[PDB]
Amino acid sequence: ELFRSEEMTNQTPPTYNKTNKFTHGFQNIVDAYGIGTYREINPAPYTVITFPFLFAVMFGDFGHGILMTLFAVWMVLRESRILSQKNENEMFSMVFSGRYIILLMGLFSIYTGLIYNDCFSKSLNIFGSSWSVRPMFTIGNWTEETLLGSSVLQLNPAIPGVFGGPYPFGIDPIWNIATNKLTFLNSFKMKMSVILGIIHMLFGVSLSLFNHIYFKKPLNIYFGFIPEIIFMSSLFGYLVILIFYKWTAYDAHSSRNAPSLLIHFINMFLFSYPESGNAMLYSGQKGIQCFLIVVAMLCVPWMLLFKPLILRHQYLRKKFDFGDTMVHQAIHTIEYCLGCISNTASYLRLWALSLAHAQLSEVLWTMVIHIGLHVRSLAGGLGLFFIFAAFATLTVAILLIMEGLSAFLHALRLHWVEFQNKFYTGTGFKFLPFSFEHIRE
Amino acid sequence: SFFPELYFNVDNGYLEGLVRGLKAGVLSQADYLNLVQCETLEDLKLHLQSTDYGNFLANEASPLTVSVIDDKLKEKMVVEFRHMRNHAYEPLASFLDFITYSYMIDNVILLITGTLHQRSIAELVPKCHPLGSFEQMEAVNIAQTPAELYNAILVDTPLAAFFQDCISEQDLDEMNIEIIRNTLYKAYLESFYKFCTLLGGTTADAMCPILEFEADRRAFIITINSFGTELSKEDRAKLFPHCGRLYPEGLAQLARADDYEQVKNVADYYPEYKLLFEGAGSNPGDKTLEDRFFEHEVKLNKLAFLNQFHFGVFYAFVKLKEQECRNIVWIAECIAQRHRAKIDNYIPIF
Amino acid sequence: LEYSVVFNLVLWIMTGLALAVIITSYNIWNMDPGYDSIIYRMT
Amino acid sequence: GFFSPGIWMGLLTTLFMLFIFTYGLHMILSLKTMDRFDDR
Amino acid sequence: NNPEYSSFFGVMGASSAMVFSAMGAAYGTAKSGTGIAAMSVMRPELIMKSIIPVVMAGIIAIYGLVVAVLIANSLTDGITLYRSFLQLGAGLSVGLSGLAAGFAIGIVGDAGVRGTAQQPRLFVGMILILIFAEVLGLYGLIVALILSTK
Amino acid sequence: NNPEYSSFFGVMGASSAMVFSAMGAAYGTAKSGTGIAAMSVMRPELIMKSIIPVVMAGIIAIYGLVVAVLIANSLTDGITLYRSFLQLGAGLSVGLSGLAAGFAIGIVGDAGVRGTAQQPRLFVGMILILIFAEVLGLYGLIVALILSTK
Amino acid sequence: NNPEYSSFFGVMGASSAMVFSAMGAAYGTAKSGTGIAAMSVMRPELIMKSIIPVVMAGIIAIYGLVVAVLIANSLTDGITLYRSFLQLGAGLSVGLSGLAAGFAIGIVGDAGVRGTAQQPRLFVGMILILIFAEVLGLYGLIVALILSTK
Amino acid sequence: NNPEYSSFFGVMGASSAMVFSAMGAAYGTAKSGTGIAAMSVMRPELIMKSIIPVVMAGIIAIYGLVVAVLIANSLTDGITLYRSFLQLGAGLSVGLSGLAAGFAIGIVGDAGVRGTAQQPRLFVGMILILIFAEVLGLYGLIVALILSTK
Amino acid sequence: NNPEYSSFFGVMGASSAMVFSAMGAAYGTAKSGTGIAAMSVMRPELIMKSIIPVVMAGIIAIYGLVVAVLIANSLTDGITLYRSFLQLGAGLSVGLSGLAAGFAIGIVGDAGVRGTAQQPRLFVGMILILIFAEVLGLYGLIVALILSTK
Amino acid sequence: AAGFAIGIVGDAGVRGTAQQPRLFVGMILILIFAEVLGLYGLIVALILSTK
Amino acid sequence: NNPEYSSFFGVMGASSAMVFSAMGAAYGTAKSGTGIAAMSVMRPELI
Amino acid sequence: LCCGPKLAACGIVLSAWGVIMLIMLGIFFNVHSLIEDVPFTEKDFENGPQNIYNLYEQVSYNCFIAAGLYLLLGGFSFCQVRLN
Amino acid sequence: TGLELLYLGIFVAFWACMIVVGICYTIFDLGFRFDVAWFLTETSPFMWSNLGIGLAISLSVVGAAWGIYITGSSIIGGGVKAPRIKTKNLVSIIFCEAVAIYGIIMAIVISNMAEPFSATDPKAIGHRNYHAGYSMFGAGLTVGLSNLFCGVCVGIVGSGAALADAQNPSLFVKILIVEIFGSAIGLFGVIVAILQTSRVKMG
Repeated sequence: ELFRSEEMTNQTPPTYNKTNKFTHGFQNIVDAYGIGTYREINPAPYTVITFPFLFAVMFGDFGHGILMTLFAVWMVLRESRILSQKNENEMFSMVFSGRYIILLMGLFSIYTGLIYNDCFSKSLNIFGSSWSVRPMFTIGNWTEETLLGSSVLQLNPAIPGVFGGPYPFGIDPIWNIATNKLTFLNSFKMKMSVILGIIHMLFGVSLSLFNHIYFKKPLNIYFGFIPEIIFMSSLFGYLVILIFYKWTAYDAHSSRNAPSLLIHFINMFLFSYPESGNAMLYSGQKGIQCFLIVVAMLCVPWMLLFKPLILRHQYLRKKFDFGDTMVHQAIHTIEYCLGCISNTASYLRLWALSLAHAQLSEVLWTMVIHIGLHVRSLAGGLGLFFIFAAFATLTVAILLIMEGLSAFLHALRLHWVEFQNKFYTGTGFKFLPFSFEHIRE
Repeated sequence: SFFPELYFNVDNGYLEGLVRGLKAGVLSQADYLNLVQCETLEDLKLHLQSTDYGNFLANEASPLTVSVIDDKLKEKMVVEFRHMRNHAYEPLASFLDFITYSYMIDNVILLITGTLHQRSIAELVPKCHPLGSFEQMEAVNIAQTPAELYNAILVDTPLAAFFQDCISEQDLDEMNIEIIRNTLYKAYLESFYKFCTLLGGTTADAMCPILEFEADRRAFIITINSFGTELSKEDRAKLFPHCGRLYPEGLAQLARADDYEQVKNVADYYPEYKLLFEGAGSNPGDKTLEDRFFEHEVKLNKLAFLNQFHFGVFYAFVKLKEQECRNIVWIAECIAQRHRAKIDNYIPIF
Repeated sequence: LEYSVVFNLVLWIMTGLALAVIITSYNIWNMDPGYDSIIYRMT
Repeated sequence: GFFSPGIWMGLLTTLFMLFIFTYGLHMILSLKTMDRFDDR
Repeated sequence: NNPEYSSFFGVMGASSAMVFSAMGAAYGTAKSGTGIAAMSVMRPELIMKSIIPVVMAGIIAIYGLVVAVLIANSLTDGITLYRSFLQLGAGLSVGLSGLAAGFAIGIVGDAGVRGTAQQPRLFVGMILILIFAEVLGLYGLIVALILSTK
Repeated sequence: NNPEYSSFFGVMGASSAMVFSAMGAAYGTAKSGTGIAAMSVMRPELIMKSIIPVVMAGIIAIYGLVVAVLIANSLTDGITLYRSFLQLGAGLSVGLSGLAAGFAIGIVGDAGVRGTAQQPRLFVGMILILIFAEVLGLYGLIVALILSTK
Repeated sequence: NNPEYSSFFGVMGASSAMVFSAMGAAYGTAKSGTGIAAMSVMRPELIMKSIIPVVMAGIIAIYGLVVAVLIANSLTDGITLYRSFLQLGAGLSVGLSGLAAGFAIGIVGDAGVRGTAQQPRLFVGMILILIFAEVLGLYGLIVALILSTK
Repeated sequence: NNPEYSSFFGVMGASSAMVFSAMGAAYGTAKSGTGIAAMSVMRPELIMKSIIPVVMAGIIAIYGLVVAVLIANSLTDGITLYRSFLQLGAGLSVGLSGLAAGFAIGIVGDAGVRGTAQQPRLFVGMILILIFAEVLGLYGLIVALILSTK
Repeated sequence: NNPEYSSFFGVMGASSAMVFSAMGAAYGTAKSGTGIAAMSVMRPELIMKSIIPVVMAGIIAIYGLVVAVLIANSLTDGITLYRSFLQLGAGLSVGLSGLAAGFAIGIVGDAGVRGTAQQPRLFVGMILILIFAEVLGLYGLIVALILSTK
Repeated sequence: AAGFAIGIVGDAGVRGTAQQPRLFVGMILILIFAEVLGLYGLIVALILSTK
Repeated sequence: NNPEYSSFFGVMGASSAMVFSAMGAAYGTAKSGTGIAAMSVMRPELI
Repeated sequence: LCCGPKLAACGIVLSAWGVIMLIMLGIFFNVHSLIEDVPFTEKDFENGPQNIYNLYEQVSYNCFIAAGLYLLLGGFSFCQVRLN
Repeated sequence: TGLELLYLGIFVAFWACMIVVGICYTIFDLGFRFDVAWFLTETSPFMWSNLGIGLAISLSVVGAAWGIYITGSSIIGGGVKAPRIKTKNLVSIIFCEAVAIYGIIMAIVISNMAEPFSATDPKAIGHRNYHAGYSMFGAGLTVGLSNLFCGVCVGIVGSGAALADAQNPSLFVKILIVEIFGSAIGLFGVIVAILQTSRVKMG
């Protein structure tokens, strides 16, 4: 059961979407892109959660997530005073109208920040950090290493026989103070963004099946949905499976010359299958790699030209610009196939913005508040006062406002372009009933 | 060359989209037909309101007249022009200034003559064509002193460079007013053409053909109309612009010509013009030469919109709408005067 | 000895400074007085 | 010699970024403001 | 064992990342301010909305600040050159990327401000086009960040 | 043991920071002053507010003075070269960034000041935009201060 | 043995071939697309016939790809230099020749569309001229293919 | 017995010959096609005659192919250098001379084609002048053929 | 004892003699043809006696052909260098001198033919003037012939 | 530098003076400043060349 | 121990200090003087 | 002083932020006497775990001093907005 | 044309000096003093690699960015009378980002191959490292410039698309075919860059 527009009273009706005090804002950001086709699947019920989630990934900051909610709460607490007043300031009105959107966005931002364990670059210690056993580090032929340590860092080895075990929840806090967090955690977020982006696209495509059923267009799935989803699954879902496989299949025991999923993915597409010199993820992978790419090609004829071909077949038997229809379908096929590749890149914004934010938080902390601390008691305390006040100011000016606004826009971009374009198609008319709008006049 | 199609849209991108979007709204042949199928001015309004034109006769006198339709149409395109002229930067604005110059030239002819025959500036300004404007003073409150108007023009009015041909005031009093205005127009056209050639990209190739046509048009029409008047052949030649196809050789024959046939014989050497004189049947119930010139000029102004990276679209834009205004008024006049058989004397603008 | 150092320094230092003068002279040479106010009458 | 490895490599990177600076500055200098405002 | 001059390339990276980004953001700001001043006279109610291109340009400036500081805090004396070229690439990569971004911001914003005042339905499109330029600038930042660990 | 002529880069830094910052402030000052002279003839009551672009231009110039002095006081004869590379980077970072800001100040000042006379509600909008240009200049100062002591 | 740097020239060849052919195709394509859009507003019935010039441009792009791929696959470390020079020449030959052809493609297609817009009978003539540009692209490709095999 | 890199000059010859000739033919073709498209609208019946300047341009392109191939066949590893200079001279001689000829081909065709439409008696004069341009192109071919076999 | 590169100077002479002469003749031809085409509209009877500037342009081209061939036949491997510099001087002397004449040929031909159209008496004058350009072209040939045998 | 100042000020000043005879004194004073700028060059050269 | 050519830089400094400032002052002087001439014709009282 | 009730309210919010965050910082070090490990250590850090406990106590002291200043600031701003 | 005159004067003097110096070295029979092999070998492959990487990413975004505002201005202007434009013609910008993406992917994949050498004296050191260095430089340059010009093309074409659609909604779909070719041109550069670095090793 999906939400669809209401019937209006054999002409194309306007699109009527019932909204309430909370969901109205979400419908508007959908309508800002366009008015949906009559009886189209309304994306808004999914936006209510999907968009805050994409923001929370882009804005995965536990500390700012709280501040963000508090801002929204302030507006809600004055809800009765703001509504029953004059509001000539349109920017205030807009954020007020979106106050329930902002609150939710903060709610998920806290969730994601908590798992990332970053609250103004602060980790969340649950007493579960057991990544390594330092006492055993020194036993492993490291005697008085802290003397040389004065000029070195020294990276903690994997599988020394004494380390291991995951952090109970989220990323082990120890990475928050590491010099190589920029490879361990950056890689994870890279893979996460790809996985989430692909899933989101597949969801949007799955919704197209329901739309194809509602309008009784069997052909739109026989040569559309089916070969399109086959293309995407065989290439993009396979990649996702490999990512999880790598995490679960190989340990540090093979870290040297460990298989690289990027290279295998490229070699997959190119049918490059070296006999030796590069370790494979699993035996027979080359056969699977070749199989999937060939099948992806085999589905293309359906999506590329068979739709106008069968329409010509059925048309002439029942009796349509065949050439023009070929042009339309060929362009559509290119957009879908090429767009999936491009769209995957689009969802790298989740990584790019999450990283960019993390860089702002780490640098803003380190180069502002950290320097305000000093071994001298009174000077340190008083310095923290003035430095913190400026620090909090910068956190608001840079992250809570500007970056929160950027992540808002970028997550909204993903909704409009990559998600909606899989099922939310066509246009409708504005629903404008008679109403007693002139209440104040 | 690689000069255009690159920096053009950096500043002029908005105006190019806007002006072509405005052109998209010009009356089509289908729309002119709906305007013809009226026979009533009130119905003419109602049918015109079907397009981007309309809603400009509202709140005016209940009786609908031609003078109102004429003034309102002019006002519409002036406002649109001023809008684009104000939202523009020197690289393009200077081009637009030349367009306004053509109207300023006519207006300063009005400022003189009246000044020469004791008329106050305040009385003359209301009859000046828009875009002349003359926001500068000293040209205002000249105290009906020709010297003060002449000095104010040299100093404040951008047309001062053009008046270098007509100088010292002596010229203003001794020259026939029409020779002065034709002389100033020549100076304008010569400078404007050179300006277009200094912008030696798409604009030069898209714009000059129209200016070259106008130059040759002036030579042909002036020569013919000059036959019945008192004017030395040499002084007539002095008014022929040099930015055209007749300048290399041809003007010499028009300057000597004393007959329509001799002028046509010159056109015979230029197929682009020969066809116009052949089309200008000039019968007692047919089209004439001026009509064929308008048809050709519009064809060129429409072809101007085949280039997406130049300034000539704005020149054609103004001139094309000016003819459209002539067309609309013509219909209103045909209704007002009840001459339905003469309705098909408008110049289609495609 | 160290020719490459004095050479590199003097060449690029004098070249940049010489150009700064050349451009400044150009900009001064072509100062626009406005060609108005009284110029139109003298012209 | 006239040039060292160091000097030459430095010049190569200097010119590349100098071209970038020139490009940016070029478009910045060729930037105009309005002569007049459209209306009141 | 460290090739001399090895630190020279690195320092230039931090500088370029900031300077080129400031140039881009400044260009976009200058272009927007011109359009804003002209538009706002007739429709002052749009003055607040018209700032967006400028805020976006400001983001470009931050993009550059992040790399310039990241590199600066990564400079040492005994730089092994390999690391230095990574820092120089990071600086140049974000610099030119931010510079181009800022130009797109400025040019689009100027037209967008005028277009929106004449046609408010264009407001969303204005933001969208600027949004794509901001995304392009982000790429410049990310690649500068990636090099820091290579 | 220290490389010769190592002071060259640091000295160029101190001078570069001051010169480029003066160039930026000078442009913004000259462009704003032009708008002020053209504006205030009609609206003399605004003469004491239209100076702001010019004041903010002076900030760019100070930003340069602070670093240029900071660098000069940091120079000696026996410089290890490394430090000199840092000094040049800091000098250029603030100078060229201030230059970019100076352009923003100038263009925004002119457009804003004249626009303000046409529409006084623009006054605050002009300041906000000019504030963004000042923030762009600040970023250059921040990096220069980070490098100059690194 | 095989000296160092010998592969440098062959790499420049493979790169040049692709870049200059891309330049040619891009110019011809952009110019043709401009003319086509302008015509189709006035009359859409000629759009299909006016497409060929765009493919003609793409051919230059392929020409360049064919050689660039041929060289890129031929590139190794142990290059005897002679082979690298042949690759350099082949790369430049096809790229720069395709550039000239693509320019002609652009100019002729753009003018051709305007010509046909007024008189459709020009179609066949305009295509024949573009055939000469395709021949110019071929000649470049021919020489490049010959050189790579020496 | 021979010096290294001696083959460098030869491959530059073979490439230069083809590239300059394509540039020459391309220019003449581009200008000729523009004039043809503009002219044929008024006089469509001349479309089958006004093509000639374009063929003349193709001759410049062949001129280049002939020498470029002739040089290519003479390219070896053990080149005596002397021969390579001759090959480079031959390549440049025909290429640059053909470039000059193609320019004239373009300008003369452009003016001549339109002049012919306005004056059918010009057809003979136009061809004769184009014959002179072909003669100018051949002179380069003659010298190049002499040098490549010297 | 023969210096390497001696043949480079020599072969550059032979090529330059041909290339620059073709450039001049091509320029003069292009300008002459343009004027002729325009003239033919009004005075078609003069078209045939208007080709002379173009024939004369060809004289400049021959001037160059003659020297280039004489040098090319004179080129050997064991050149004493002295002769190579003479060959370069001779090539440049005739080529560049003929080039300058080519512009005079072109400019005077254009103006002369256009004027002749109105004043047939200009023809003798046009030819005398063009005769002076031919004399200027010969002077270059004379010196080149003297040098190539010295 | 002084030559530029002299030339520009002379042109505008002399033409302006005919339009405004009172400009003569101001023109002279400004030209005096340009002469002082030229002298500064001489002063430095005399001190520097003798060092 | 003193690098030869070393004095070259210091001498160029003494010159540059005067030359560049002279160019600036000359520009400012000429640019202002032109505006002054225009003013005085309109009104000499401000000269 | 009035200063404007809009700015007094902002000061109250910043003051609350300061007191809450600074006290929290001192506590975290006091409990884990830690991942952050940013007490402003010396470079010549010896093998003395007690030095980490001691510096962490110093951080708590300094943080509470900063909070005390925010308590004074919040108090003053409180009266301003209430009286305004 | 003050800036164009400056650019030309520098260009001419730059190459004119190179001609004089080059010919002089020949004339005075210098022992190949200007040794290209020397320049190529002393110049660290690290610069060449990192330069090509920065070019691959930096040039590609410049192209996209160029085209974006080309089509942005046309859309915004025309859209005043045809607001429908934003519904469909935004795809022109998608193509522009897509050109940047082509280069971005390669820039990362290439940079993923960057490794230290622990090398000193080039003599018999890094034979393969020089090949890989130059190859990475070329591949980066190849894709960078190719995407640069593609982005300009797509912008120009998209501008016409917006202006056309404003007047006739039926023209949009047909025109899309031209931008697709533009994108394909950029992909061609990607194919070559992939091949150029298909068999390289660093370190």
